[PDB]
Amino acid sequence: ASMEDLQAEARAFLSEEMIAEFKAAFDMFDADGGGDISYKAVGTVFRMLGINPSKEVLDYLKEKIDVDGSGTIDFEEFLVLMVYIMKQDA
Repeated sequence: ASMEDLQAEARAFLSEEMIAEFKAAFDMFDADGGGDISYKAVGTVFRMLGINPSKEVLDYLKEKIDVDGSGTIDFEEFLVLMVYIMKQDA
């Protein structure tokens, strides 16, 4: 599914308890301090919440760092990444 499709699916596939939980590690790692964290920081979010991402996904944030320079990712992007992570999880 395309990321645009994942946007809509994210809140429907995931639970409210889930999106609120992922936000916990996200909001504490606020780089811009408004709805955005660093791409390098988001990788740690998974580790703190006990989530194991995929090597291709981990590479996905890193490549974005080089394109954005600042290195910031939105909550939507962050939370949308979780969709496929959970689909392949367990």
